[PDB]
Amino acid sequence: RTVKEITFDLLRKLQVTTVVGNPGSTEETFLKDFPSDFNYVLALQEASVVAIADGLSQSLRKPVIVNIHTGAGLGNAMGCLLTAYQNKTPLIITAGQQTREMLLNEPLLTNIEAINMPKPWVKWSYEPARPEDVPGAFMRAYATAMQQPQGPVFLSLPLDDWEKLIPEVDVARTVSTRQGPDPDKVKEFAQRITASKNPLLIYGSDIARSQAWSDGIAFAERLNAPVWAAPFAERTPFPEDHPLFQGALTSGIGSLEKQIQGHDLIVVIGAPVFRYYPWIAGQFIPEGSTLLQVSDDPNMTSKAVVGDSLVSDSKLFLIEALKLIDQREKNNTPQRSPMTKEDRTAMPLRPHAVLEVLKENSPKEIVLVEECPSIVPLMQDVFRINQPDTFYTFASGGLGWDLPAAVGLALGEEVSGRNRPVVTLMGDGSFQYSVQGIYTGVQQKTHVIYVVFQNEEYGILKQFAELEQTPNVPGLDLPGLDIVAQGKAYGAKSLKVETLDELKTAYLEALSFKGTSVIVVPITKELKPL
Amino acid sequence: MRTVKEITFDLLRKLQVTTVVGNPGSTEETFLKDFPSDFNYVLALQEASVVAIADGLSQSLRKPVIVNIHTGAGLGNAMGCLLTAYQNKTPLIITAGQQTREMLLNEPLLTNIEAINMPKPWVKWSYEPARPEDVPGAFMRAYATAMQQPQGPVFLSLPLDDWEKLIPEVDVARTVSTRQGPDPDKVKEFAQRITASKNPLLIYGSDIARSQAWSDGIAFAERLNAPVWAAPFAERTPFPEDHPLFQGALTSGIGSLEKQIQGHDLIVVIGAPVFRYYPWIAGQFIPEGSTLLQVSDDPNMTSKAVVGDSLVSDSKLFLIEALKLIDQREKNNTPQRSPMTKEDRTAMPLRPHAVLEVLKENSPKEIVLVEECPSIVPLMQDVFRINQPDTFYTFASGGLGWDLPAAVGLALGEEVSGRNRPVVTLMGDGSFQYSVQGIYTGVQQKTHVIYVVFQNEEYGILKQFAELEQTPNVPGLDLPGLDIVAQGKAYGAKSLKVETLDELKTAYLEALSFKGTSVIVVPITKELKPL
Amino acid sequence: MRTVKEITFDLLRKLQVTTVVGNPGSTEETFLKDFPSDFNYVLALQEASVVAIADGLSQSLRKPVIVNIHTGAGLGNAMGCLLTAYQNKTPLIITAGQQTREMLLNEPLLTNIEAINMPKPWVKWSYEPARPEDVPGAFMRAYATAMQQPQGPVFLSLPLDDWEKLIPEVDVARTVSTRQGPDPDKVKEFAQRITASKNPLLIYGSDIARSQAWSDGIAFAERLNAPVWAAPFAERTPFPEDHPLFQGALTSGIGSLEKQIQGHDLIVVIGAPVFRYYPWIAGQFIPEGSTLLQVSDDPNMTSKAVVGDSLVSDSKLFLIEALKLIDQREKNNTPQRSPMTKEDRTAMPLRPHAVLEVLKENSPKEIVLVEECPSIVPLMQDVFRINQPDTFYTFASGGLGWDLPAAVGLALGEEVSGRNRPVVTLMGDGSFQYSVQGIYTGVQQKTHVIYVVFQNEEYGILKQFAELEQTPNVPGLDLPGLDIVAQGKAYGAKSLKVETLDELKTAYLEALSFKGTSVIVVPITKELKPL
Ligand SMILES: Cc1ncc(C[n+]2csc(CCOP(=O)(O)OP(=O)(O)O)c2C)c(N)n1
Ligand SMILES: Cc1ncc(C[n+]2csc(CCOP(=O)(O)OP(=O)(O)O)c2C)c(N)n1
Ligand SMILES: Cc1ncc(C[n+]2csc(CCOP(=O)(O)OP(=O)(O)O)c2C)c(N)n1
Ligand SMILES: [Mg+2]
Ligand SMILES: [Mg+2]
Ligand SMILES: [Mg+2]
Repeated sequence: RTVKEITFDLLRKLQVTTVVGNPGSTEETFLKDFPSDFNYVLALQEASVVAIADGLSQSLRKPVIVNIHTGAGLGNAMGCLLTAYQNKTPLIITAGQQTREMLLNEPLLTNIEAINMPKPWVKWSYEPARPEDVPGAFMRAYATAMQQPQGPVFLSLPLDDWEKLIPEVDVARTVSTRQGPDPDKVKEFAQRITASKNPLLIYGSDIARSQAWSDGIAFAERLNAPVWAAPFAERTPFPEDHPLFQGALTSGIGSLEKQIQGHDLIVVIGAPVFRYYPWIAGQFIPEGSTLLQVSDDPNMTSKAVVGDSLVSDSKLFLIEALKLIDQREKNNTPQRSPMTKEDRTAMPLRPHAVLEVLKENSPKEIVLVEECPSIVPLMQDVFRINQPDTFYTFASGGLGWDLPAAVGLALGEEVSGRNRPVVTLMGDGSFQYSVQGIYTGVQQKTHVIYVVFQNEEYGILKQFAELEQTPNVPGLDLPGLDIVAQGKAYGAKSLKVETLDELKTAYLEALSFKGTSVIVVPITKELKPL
Repeated sequence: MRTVKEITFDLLRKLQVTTVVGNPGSTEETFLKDFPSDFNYVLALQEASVVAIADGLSQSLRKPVIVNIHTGAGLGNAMGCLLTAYQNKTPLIITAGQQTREMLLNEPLLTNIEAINMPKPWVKWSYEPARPEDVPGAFMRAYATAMQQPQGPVFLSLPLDDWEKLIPEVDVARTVSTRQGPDPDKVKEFAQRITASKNPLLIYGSDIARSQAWSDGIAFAERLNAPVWAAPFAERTPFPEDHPLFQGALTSGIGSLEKQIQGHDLIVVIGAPVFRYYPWIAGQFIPEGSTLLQVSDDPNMTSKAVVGDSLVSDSKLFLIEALKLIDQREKNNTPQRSPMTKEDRTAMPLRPHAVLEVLKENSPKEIVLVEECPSIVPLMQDVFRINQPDTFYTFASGGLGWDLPAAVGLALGEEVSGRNRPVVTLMGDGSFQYSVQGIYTGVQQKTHVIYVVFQNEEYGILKQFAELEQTPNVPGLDLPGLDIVAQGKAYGAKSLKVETLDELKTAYLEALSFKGTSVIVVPITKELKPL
Repeated sequence: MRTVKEITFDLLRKLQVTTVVGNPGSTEETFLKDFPSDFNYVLALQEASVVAIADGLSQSLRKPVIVNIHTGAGLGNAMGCLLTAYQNKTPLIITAGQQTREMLLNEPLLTNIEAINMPKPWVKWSYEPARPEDVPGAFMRAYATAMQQPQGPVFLSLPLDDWEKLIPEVDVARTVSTRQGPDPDKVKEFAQRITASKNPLLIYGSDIARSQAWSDGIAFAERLNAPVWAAPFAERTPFPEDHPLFQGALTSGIGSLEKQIQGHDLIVVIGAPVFRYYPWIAGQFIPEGSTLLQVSDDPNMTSKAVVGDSLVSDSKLFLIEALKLIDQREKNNTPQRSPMTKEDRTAMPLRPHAVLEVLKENSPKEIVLVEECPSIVPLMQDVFRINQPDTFYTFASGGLGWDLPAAVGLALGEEVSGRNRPVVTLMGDGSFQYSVQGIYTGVQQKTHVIYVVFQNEEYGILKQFAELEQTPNVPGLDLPGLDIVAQGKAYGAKSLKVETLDELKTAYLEALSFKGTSVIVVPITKELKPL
């Protein structure tokens, strides 16, 4: 049979039957007579292609294939590829390559030294040494991506390989997708925890990926210790209305340290130590304290700022550790403050008020995605996430990921059949990076609701300039954008609301409309402290 | 505040990494200034030997050893042995001096240009610290990266001017795990497959040696009463070779290995690649109708296996968990391997099997055995049936020039542990040349290492390959005119050539009684057995 | 159709690249099968020597030489000498066998994993052909890439199964330029600066040697009547060293070089980096008030210069064009360098300047001189004043282990050209060890090479550095217990130790009369002059 026929059969066996792509000449032999039992999802630009695939893969917990056009396409996708790598998403990135007949002399659209282009943001990058190896290379790509710590891989595929007649090969294999902790280390860590007087827990997003939500609750309740979310936790690791939950840690060395004072043992599960952002002088952890870290990614433990670490799937660790820790009595761990109420009469509208209007009109069953940097602490006050697989944002800080990722997550809602609407809180600046993603939402009829907070500026960059005392930075203002027209351009239901009652009406309408909507909300240019 | 150097050496003390194997240069002198008396510096004359000595020592001690070499020039000379350290999974911390930051931008003589890219793809991590302040922390990250499973070498490029800088005293010391266990769901799945199988066959690889799973591998095999084979090119003995269940070492062609494992429905590979093939011999990966399970501690190995269902795990952790889920089987007439054959000792020129027999029958119970004499491997496997852990060592990579210096490192390890076994090293005459300078370190350190050189005046195994693969008239396969006795003398070793098996016995016993480095040259037949 | 092998060898004939220096392995046997009689295969015992021999030969012939080594293991052993070939700008075609495409995907033993990345950053191009059909074309692209200015090595990874494939007969042979000239606008600008200067000073580097610009450099200097200095660490003589205008070799510190060139308003550097510094010596790049012009054939060199206005050009092409635009100047009392000093020959232990004088006064008019004895360089520069092109050679990189085997390659070149000059090689005892195996190739090929080993039982220049840079108590600087005579004997060379200057004279004259490889060991004082 042909390389193509055999390869698609392998993909059926692996149950990887979705291809998100933006086509080109070098991909046509792969896509020829695309089979009806596979799904091809078009996006208009490659950053959106990857991010859509990422959102879908996160939802389904299995690989999705990306198919993009040689070097030019891979290049457009590199920002979102970095983000997929940091999200630990097992994407199989494929790009067509010029025909082996001409490759040596590098004609137009040759992906020159292809394997080196996506470095350092893939687990493996490869261009098969012959057509006969293509199916085997897909199996190796799957195997590589799916073993812990999961992540994206890249295959460069010469266009002439697909039509080659080869004898059937049986390359299908299976692999493990988790590894457990060294039992000596679990005992060591448990001894430390048992001996501590006032432990504090910091949970990160490995807990979300590994489906350890309930195990994380059991562990925290066993200790009756305060729980914080690690700084810049991309996915909710702990129920945010639980009495033990304190909030999300700030992201400066000194600021985080101040937040965790008063505890002798700092126990970090499923997170880097630590995902800092601004520079704030200080000590990593309080004087007199010590720290333990669990991550499923040897890279994270290898570069931690402090502590004793072990490498483990978060769920397997939490299960093992639970067996060794005895129940502790209530210890008046504080309860976080109730949500505040913003002035809804202020004009221009204040973002906390906007968030409150969305929240009070939301069904329990939504997916919430966020890429609106300046309002994050306000969102954290208002949307207290209390279910798993509900909140998603990037692990990387790379703008242009969330808009298309929301479409991918919505596609996942249809595959699972759960069909929650995906409510996506977007900054006006962030909205621009991968604005083309809206088209895929409309064409695929995904239920996605974009709420755009229009302050006509890159707000968080002004918050930074304030904190770090860097005045007169250019390019921070965004006058003259018509975001409603942006929604209209790609066929979304799109409107601007000028009052909170209009917002409630537009939002309820969007919740009732099985399709993609854009709701633009003008807000104050004023900014809270970073 | 203290100097970068003082803080770094204090970290190394805390980490218990206090041996540096090196070949010095100008860019390393600021690192080596006032080298402290509680550390050991081991000089070797060329950088391939530097890395291999460190590799051998690190394998012996099961902790990192520091390599200190001279910028890009030194790193370059070391790259073959670094590839081998990577495939051995040895947690070496490779350091090379770099030109001073005062000049780096304009790349004066002996700048290691794009230093982080030079050792790729053969390190787990490569780095040049962004400031002197980061040097101690970079050593900690280097240690952490190297010591987490799957273990392996890392590289730091260190500008010479950093060492004398006064920097804030920051505590960078951390600890890490060095093992990861299996997914319990996968252990259950694998145990179910094993329990249901009619006639399972076990293939053990060297993860078992590194992870100290020797006894657990025996327990597992005895629980199943299944035949055990060593994986092809297993660098370190994974199973006692005189155990009734042990069948031998698998050959390294696809079709040849397949034929050896026929008659078994389930193939269970623990601690090995699937598979470390070498010659091209067409066939099927496993017998028609069979299926395969694989356990490796290295996700790279499982990701590229030719066949099977795999999981990633430390070998010891897997064997312990799996034992819990499998029931004892009755003896099932698993065959016993043939006794060692007896070569014709009357034949001249001397035959290597007889040479090996003479060494074996005169060896003490406790030796370390190292081998890099490719054409005699099957003969060695017949004669030296290794029945203790941490006894046999060779390269994982096939890169000649590793074993001669690695033997010195293993010997240094015997002195550190205090066990003090002699290291007997079986060397081909061609192989001996690649890193011949390593002998000097053996002599200078007074390591008890005995090199037995099998002199057939040829690259024998390449002629074996030329036959199997039908490539006549290949040049450069003959090695006339080498005086290997003189090579030993050149570096100060006890050195002599023996012409009879009685002379060999006398020389070998003498070398065993001499606490130092010896070379015994044995002329053998140029005739070669089949691959 | 014909086999990939037949077509490739036919291309190599057309390109006139018919020498292969190699160390064979299984993955190269299909390439070397039925090696043709009109090509020459030169065996060396270790891959650092393989590359350096090829480098020396390629420098002699001014065309590529093929290196054939064994997958990642062989390439690894060669990386230090490959770095050096790159900095020498030698157009070597480095080839390594790769595992068969039948198994490559699953990476069996001796796979060169990510082969194209291993030799980075030390090749102009690295490639593994996408199919057997592309192999001949890949050799053509390899040749083209290597031979275009700035010349340098390239790497091909060649799967063993490609060679026997029948492929369409396609004509892939092409030709390329090997030189590029200067922007005429920049020549005019530079000429104007030179003409306007009051007291210009010339610094010449080794591009002049490679580009055969010897006479053009003399014409240019005589036109200006300006003092000429050799750039620091000039690997090959750029100007006749007994010419009245020649001042000497510049020192290699920023502040020391600056002091040497004081008193001149315009510094004109032709065919050199600006500058190849080594020790850190603080100061200004050029004297206050002066300005600098630079010509190099390598855009990398001009891109990273510490100072000046530069242009990229072949040295010969620039010198020819510039000569046209500059007027003759009158003699301006440019000083004449001091005559060679005369060392005390009565002193014992023997002093290296006296040893050098004895070699010089007994040397024939036509020799090739190679040097890798770091501590004696200034003494050599005083004694051996090179006054002919293509006579003196050393490394551009400072990587020890290059010169010993490179001497063999230079000797092979003397036989190819037919000129047959003896190659006299001045070696330190430490330096001698790195690639000692190279001697074997000299002996086996019967090259006329005379190694004079300066034995001070130490890494002398590292002690000089420890003094200048105040790093006491550095370990590994002493080299007791080496029998270098035995090293020569080991590889079949004429070998002896001399204890007096009269014995040295006798041994040296004998080696000059013996068409083969000799080693002469000369014990010298351990005392060391200042850097
Ligand atoms: C691809 C990419 N480009 C630039 C940035 C830098 N960046 C971080 S926040 C930010 C401004 C976001 O502005 P907006 O989306 O309008 O949200 P706001 O802060 O105003 O609420 C920018 C440009 C980035 N993180 N990623
Ligand atoms: C660094 C390196 N260069 C070349 C090879 C290829 N090679 C494999 S076996 C071999 C010959 C070994 O000869 P010898 O040590 O004399 O052993 P014999 O086969 O004669 O017993 C060679 C050159 C290699 N494996 N590694
Ligand atoms: C491959 C390599 N390793 C180490 C060095 C560092 N190095 C420079 S000079 C030198 C000593 C040379 O000693 P020797 O050849 O005996 O000459 P001497 O200085 O005693 O005259 C060393 C080890 C180097 N330049 N290249
Ligand atoms: Mg904004
Ligand atoms: Mg041999
Ligand atoms: Mg010396």
